[PDB]
Amino acid sequence: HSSGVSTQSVDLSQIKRGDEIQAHCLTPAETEVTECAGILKDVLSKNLHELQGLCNVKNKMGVPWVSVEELGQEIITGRLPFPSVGGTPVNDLVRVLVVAESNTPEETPEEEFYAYVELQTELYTFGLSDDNVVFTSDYMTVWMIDIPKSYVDVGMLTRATFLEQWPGAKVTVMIPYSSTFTWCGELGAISEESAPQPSLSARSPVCKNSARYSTSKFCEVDGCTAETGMEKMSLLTPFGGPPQQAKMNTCPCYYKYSVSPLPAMDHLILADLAGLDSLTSPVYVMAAYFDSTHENPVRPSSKLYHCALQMTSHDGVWTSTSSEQCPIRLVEGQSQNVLQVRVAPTSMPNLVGVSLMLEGQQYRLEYFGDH
Amino acid sequence: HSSGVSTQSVDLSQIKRGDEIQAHCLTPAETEVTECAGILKDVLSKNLHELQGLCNVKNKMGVPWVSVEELGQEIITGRLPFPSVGGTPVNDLVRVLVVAESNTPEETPEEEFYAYVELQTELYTFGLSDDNVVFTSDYMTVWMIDIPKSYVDVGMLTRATFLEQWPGAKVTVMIPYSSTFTWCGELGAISEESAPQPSLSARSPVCKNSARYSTSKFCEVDGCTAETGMEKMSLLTPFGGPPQQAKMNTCPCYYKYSVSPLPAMDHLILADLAGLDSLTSPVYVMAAYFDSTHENPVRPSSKLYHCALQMTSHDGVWTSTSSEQCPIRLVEGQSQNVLQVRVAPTSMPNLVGVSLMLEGQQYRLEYFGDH
Amino acid sequence: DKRTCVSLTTQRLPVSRIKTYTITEGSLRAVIFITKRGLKVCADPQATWVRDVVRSMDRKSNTRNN
Amino acid sequence: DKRTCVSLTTQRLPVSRIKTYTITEGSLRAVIFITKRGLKVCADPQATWVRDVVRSMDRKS
Repeated sequence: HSSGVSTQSVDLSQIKRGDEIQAHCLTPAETEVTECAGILKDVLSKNLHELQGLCNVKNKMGVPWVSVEELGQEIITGRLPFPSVGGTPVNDLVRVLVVAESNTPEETPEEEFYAYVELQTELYTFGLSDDNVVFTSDYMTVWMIDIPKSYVDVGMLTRATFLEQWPGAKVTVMIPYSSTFTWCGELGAISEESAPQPSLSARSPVCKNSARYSTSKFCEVDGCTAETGMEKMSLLTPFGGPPQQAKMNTCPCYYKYSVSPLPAMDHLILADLAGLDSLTSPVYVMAAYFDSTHENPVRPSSKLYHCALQMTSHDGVWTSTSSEQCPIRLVEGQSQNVLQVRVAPTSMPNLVGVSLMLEGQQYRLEYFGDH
Repeated sequence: HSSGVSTQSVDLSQIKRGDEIQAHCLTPAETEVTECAGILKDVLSKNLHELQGLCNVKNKMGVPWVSVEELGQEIITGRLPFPSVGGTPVNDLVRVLVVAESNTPEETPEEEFYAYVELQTELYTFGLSDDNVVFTSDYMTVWMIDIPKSYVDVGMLTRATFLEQWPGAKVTVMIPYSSTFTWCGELGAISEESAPQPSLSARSPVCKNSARYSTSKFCEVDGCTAETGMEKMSLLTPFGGPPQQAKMNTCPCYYKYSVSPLPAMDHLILADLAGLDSLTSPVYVMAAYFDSTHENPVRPSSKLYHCALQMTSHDGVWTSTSSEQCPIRLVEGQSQNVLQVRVAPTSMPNLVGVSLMLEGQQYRLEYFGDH
Repeated sequence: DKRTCVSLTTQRLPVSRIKTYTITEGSLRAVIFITKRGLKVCADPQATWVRDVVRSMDRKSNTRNN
Repeated sequence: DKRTCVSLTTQRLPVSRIKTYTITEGSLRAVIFITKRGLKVCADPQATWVRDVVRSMDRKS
């Protein structure tokens, strides 16, 4: 399939010098390709696909070939479904690793493999030049580059220009969102006569119509009461979706925007997920937030943080892994078949979003906005 | 005159302690209101409207009062027609002065003047708190705050909550763009039953469908040859209204995006303005550009720059200020009545946009973007 | 059940709109104004304008109290 | 009149599509590949692929 969402645990211990790849290829360090390109040269010679094991989550989509005959180009362009808000200007950069590749043909063709990939935003257009390569091989190139985090989000189009429609040609942007979470956005090429095939990845502005939550006026009606346990669940997973049902809670919006007294609770449930009984791969849950502590009203610019949690099945029981300052946590729900994302009510005002990533599904929940 | 656009020369020497104000009030410096509050308490206690002289350009818009009876609120909200791209995530901060005033009623009122003012963007809402106040008066309050330049652009909504429909109410946002150029966005409140009255301020994607200008295949058609002197002019000024007509040139896009060989000419005309013979105030032209000087392909972190030029009528003869490191320059048109914005074709690739500002009109020309 | 304020209003509220008030004291102590139509806004008990209202109300519910 | 390059392409041109060629010095020294369909393209002479396209086109010139 040209599209879909998949997950896997990533133990850097069982990864050829992964410890190093992480620190020199997926972290913004040395400004020269020297360091990283070294580590990858050594590691990718033995196992050509060692990088695939670094993706905690992989969201691929099928995009059709688009030809520009005049220049003999075969182009694939697509909007990667970035799982979360990239960042703020006050943030630093993220070292992303671009990868173009394709099936290795049976008979060596006369033309060799070549791909020009660019991540274009509105103002600038980051290009992966020869000065950006960190590894090459018969049918694969890997580019390194540091982009300001806020650039890496919706609005950043990914374009890869080829000269031939190589079979199995694909472009992958490995985006580290945290020191221990890496999301891979993949554009797999498909027939020119094919419509773009997106993965089941959606974005929900949980708090659309912010004004509504300025006070507890609509709490009763919205279904957010001590009675319901501050839970107004609505399905995220569409009808024909995977057997794992995902739900989101709108009530958190009150705890994020209201200046009215709200029911005192230890935790709010941001979202839950059923079907764990038949889920094989792990579940990842990523939060985006601010740490408004130590703020100066005169220069009130905070950095947007990201922590990612993982839930895994062990003997029929799912358990959670955690990051340091993470405002959220994953815990078993009503049964072993369910997991919930809990957060503290007081954390809601600084929570920007939470995202669910599991087999064939990705939901980017945002607490700001209306789109 | 609820809306409009006006200009003036700014002589800091002729301004009561102007040099200090524009260094501790309109420049990111002390992260404490103290300094600026000092200068302003002295200066403004004598000449109340002293800050008005620092506004090279003022752009006001009439905005209807919006009541909220339950909270006794009278809000005025509006999206200022920012003149140029605020900045890139790499840029620093810009210190802004937010003013809120109203007329002094002839007879002492019940309540006292009050106004909460917030500048809200998609992710963060910069509230101008008491911790931001650098001055107050019976009918005026001035706040101050540093914000990352990129946040100060279209997208930032200006919201002012009041408690009475204070006659003459208006919120101003003084936004420095350079050391010598400060643009002021004024939101003047108008009858709750009135319709919004924005100023004649347009934003224009001069290079819409930029893929068109990647080669010279469309030069003959678009009328951008040497036969035409690379001039495809378009009226910016709507109708035969304002006596001063401004025009933009679309040919510059070719020199910005085309990798094909283009005509050779020392200059291009980005725009022009007719009507100088009847214009009784100075014209301003701000260019927004990226520094050419090659960067690190691995970390293309590039800053956005702003420079403003000023054209003044000296005895019917128009002259401009120096364009030291400004990619654009102002020269005389065919008559003393016309003026042109000139630029070297060579500097088009890094030109982001130019903004034209004068009596009653403001045109933000952008060379990126498709709408 | 117990109700606590998570956020404090950032806009002053006219005394001419308040009906009553209380001062719940949790990890975030606050003055909860109850507008004349039933809305409950939390405010900083340290805020001058709040203090002014709390007083204006006590001084308006005293004379209007025998 | 005279024509110059203000920019150099970032994509490669397939040699199986460049009818002619010509180097130009002055403002920005560049290579100007003309395509079999007409269209001209400014490229970097220092660019590795470029030199490869010239030479494999020089075996016929």
